[PDB]
Amino acid sequence: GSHLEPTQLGGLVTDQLARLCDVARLDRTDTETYVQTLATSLGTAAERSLALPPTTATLLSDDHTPVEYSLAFLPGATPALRVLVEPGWDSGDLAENGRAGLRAIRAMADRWNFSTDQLDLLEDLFFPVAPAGPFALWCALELRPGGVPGVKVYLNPAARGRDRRAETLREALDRLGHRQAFAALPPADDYPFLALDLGEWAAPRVKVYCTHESLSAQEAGEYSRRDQTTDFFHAVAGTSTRRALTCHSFTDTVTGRPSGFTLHMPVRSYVEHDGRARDRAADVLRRYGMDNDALDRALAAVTPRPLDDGVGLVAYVALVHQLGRDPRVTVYVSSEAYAVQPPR
Ligand SMILES: Cc1ccc2c(C[C@H](N)C(=O)O)c[nH]c2c1
Ligand SMILES: CC(C)=CCSP(=O)(O)OP(=O)(O)O
Repeated sequence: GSHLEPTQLGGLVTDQLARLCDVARLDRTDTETYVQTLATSLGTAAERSLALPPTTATLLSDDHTPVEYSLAFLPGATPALRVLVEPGWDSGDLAENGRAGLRAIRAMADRWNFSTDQLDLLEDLFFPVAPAGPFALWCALELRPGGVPGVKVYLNPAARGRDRRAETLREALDRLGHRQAFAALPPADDYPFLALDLGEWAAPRVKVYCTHESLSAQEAGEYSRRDQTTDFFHAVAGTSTRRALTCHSFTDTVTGRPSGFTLHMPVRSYVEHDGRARDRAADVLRRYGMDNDALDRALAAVTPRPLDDGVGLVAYVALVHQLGRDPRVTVYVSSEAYAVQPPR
């Protein structure tokens, strides 16, 4: 059973997650495992009344809910479900938020038998005494059949100050052995996140994110190593330049070449309401042979509201390229535990 009430933050988000697990076709056992895992990862936030303000005005979501969902669509397959959480959100300041986030990762490492050595190598870079914002630690869980999730940790290159973003990222990559990865990154306006895969890997796997304030479709296609990336840009943007995020995945330390590239488009910034955002995402999924029906079921799993009564439920749509795999489209879906942003 559940110790949580629908008037508590953890009750709302576990209800959403359980419904999403059904869309992802997870059985009852894995569903129970992952719903409890989400509640545990939130710590004391799970029991917090939704009538109180969000404890932390987090960047994780627009209304400051410390949870966001995503669905990864491959051609002809049921989408894979992931959840992003801020384990330290119910803390009083950024330093304690980071401490609690690391405690949560360590608990997961013990439970599922993986090492935090590669994350431990970086602690002084990402968890200084008086950290700068905008966040300290997020955790993404891939909710895999079987009940053992994939774990990724998201870290803040600005933790030692905005002026040290590149210094922190470059030193982190060097410590991980990725001494040629920084040279492969495109010009950028920010390095908002560094993500580390945690699990059964003898060498670090890292994802570097770059913000582009004024990306064009042509530049997006250039950065992708093309034609599918430019078409995706236009399909999601509704189009000369747009704000977007790229990420660059490095899975070997030898070449300095990325093995993956993702273009993330904040569709919530381009449309009047979520009906329009759903329409663009649905058309992209359908054109690539993906499970567009499952997208509609996922939105209904999260909230019963009419899509045109707000914007931001569909937060981002991304096109993921990875050597050796078919392209995937990821749709990011907000929890809206605290507020619905009004239509434009
Ligand atoms: C592809 C993507 C990019 C950024 C984010 C954030 C941080 C914040 N909400 C933002 O939009 O910058 C949460 N989930 C994301 C997913
Ligand atoms: C930027 C944030 C918070 C999340 C991006 S989604 P992700 O990194 O989990 O996507 P993949 O690991 O590439 O499947």
